Amino acid sequence: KGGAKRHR
Amino acid sequence: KGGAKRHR
Amino acid sequence: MASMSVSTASTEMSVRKIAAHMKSNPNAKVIFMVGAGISTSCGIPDFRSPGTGLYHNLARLKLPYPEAVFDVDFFQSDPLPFYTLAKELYPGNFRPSKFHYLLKLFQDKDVLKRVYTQNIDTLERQAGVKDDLIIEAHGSFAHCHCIGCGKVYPPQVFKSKLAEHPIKDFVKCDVCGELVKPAIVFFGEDLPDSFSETWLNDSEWLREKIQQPLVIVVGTSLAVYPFASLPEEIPRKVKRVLCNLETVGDFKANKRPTDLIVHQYSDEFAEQLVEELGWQEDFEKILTA
Amino acid sequence: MASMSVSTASTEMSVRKIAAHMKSNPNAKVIFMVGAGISTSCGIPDFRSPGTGLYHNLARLKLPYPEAVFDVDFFQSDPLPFYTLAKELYPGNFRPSKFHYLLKLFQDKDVLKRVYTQNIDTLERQAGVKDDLIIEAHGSFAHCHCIGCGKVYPPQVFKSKLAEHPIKDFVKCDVCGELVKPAIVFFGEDLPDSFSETWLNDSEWLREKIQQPLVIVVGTSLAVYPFASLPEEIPRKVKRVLCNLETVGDFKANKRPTDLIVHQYSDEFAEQLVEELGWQEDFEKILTA
Ligand SMILES: Nc1ncnc2c1ncn2[C@@H]1O[C@H](COP(=O)(O)OP(=O)(O)OC[C@H]2NC[C@H](O)[C@@H]2O)[C@@H](O)[C@H]1O
Ligand SMILES: Nc1ncnc2c1ncn2[C@@H]1O[C@H](COP(=O)(O)OP(=O)(O)OC[C@H]2NC[C@H](O)[C@@H]2O)[C@@H](O)[C@H]1O
Ligand SMILES: [Zn+2]
Ligand SMILES: [Zn+2]
Repeated sequence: KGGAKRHR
Repeated sequence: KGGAKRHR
Repeated sequence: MASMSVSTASTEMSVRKIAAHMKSNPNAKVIFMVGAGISTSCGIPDFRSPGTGLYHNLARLKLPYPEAVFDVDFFQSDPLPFYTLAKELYPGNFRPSKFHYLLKLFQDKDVLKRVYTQNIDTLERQAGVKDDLIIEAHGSFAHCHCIGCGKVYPPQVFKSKLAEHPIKDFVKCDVCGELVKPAIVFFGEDLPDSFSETWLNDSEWLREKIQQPLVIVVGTSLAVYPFASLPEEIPRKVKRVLCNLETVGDFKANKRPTDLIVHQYSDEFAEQLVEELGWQEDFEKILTA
Repeated sequence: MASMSVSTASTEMSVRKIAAHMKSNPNAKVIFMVGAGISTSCGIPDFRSPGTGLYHNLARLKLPYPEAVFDVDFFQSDPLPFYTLAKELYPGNFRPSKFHYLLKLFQDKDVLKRVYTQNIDTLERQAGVKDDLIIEAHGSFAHCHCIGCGKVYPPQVFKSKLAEHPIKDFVKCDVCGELVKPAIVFFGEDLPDSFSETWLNDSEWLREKIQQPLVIVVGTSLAVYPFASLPEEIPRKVKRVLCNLETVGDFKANKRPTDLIVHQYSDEFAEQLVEELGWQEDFEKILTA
């Protein structure tokens, strides 16, 4: 689904 | 002397 | 709203191509993907910038670092920082930029397929873009829920707590007792289902149009995931445009032959497009209302 | 003045090394090279940012693009834009940042050899750094001269013209008739002789110390020449430190084994250094006066 809001 | 104030 | 070019270098020709592609494919629509860049001219203070007063109240309230204001664990240990930023950034405190209205114009010309925004100021909606056409991937203040049981809360209950001097005694869930927060997506949290569900149907919509499609990416440094995945996930045969001050993300990683890069401010970009499109007429109207 | 880290990542250890190097070489001095980054927390509006009101008055006055306000040919064809920016950015309208005072502390601890600034706000001087130790490579408003014959003018004559509503009828030389402007160096113009003359004696000073020297580069994107040449012209055997949000210039082009890069805000950097140095005592004093 895209994972969790993050960086990289 | 470094030339004139510029970019690059 | 007044704008100006970002360098002496003209970008009208590059922008001209965009209008050219739209004239060639009249029955086509555009997919926008935007970020914080399109709202800077609106006066929204950057919490990561030592120039804004917002940054300093945060620093004073002992916030360890900027992005922690959008951190679940920190919010629960101390919500005052977030509440303070909410007070300063709440929707309605600012007005839409010229670029925001450009989206509205496109909706009027029926050439807008969707606008994926990672901003939380909700200026697209506030500028008239219809709900159906908007994807606020990082949420908004329009909704509120308990971070513990998920019960729903009217957005007003949170907002009324923002005017008190000082801000104290926060909104606790009256079911489980945990903190209630705005439907803003925090780091470590997932995005709403509609982000992937809409991207899914929009990914197929694009592959099936290849009236050629046109996806315009504006004002984002593409540094936050999963939002930043949409660009590389664009059909290789669909033209990609980038309106940013720097070439970033996938446009810098794996540039595509057909890529069009326009180093310009989002408001100056809007001024040029509406010129090469010949829509100054309907534009001026919108802007004066 | 309150600050905070720029990421969750701690930079105290890296800053610790800086203090370590200073403790090892007690009889040594430091050479600073700074830019616009060290003055952002002071509230100075960026004329290149659509967020500042300065930018918009410029856009309205029909300035073709930001940097043109510092263009000789444009100034002569229409000086109102520059005069408008002068009114908003004139020295005295702002106060020194914590980093600025750090320079003062170093001058008090006799560990300051020189500070090369490309900023024109003159906050180093305003914060107490002595004239002898300052190199304002892009000039200042402290002096004024005719762009045609070079006659000297008291800085006041230009300043008195800034309060008139509206601003009109500019300062013309009463010898040759050309426009008189502040001693600010414009693109296309050369820097004052003291920039190279001082760098010359400072380049030899460094090579001859190899009480080891320490050159700290802060808050500059190193994108303007000839200022941006000083770093690569640093003795290869002299340790270089960089305090910026991004690794830029020669630090990105030809990194040196001994380079120390600290991704931190200039004010948070100052907070840490004064801690690892143990000078909080004299610091607090300066800050409270
Ligand atoms: N007026 C204008 N026009 C076009 N592009 C612009 C403008 N102003 C800034 N930018 C560009 O837009 C990008 C904005 O990046 P950023 O501030 O990181 O925001 P995002 O939309 O991508 O991300 C949100 C970030 N805000 C909080 C969280 O810290 C996130 O990392 C950046 O790469 C700039 O080159
Ligand atoms: N608080 C803080 N701390 C450390 N570094 C910072 C900070 N704020 C910004 N920066 C960094 O400092 C750099 C500032 O760059 P810039 O605005 O281009 O200014 P300069 O000092 O280098 O140059 C002057 C420019 N101003 C007008 C002319 O347009 C010039 O190109 C940039 O690379 C940033 O990563
Ligand atoms: Zn609950
Ligand atoms: Zn003269």
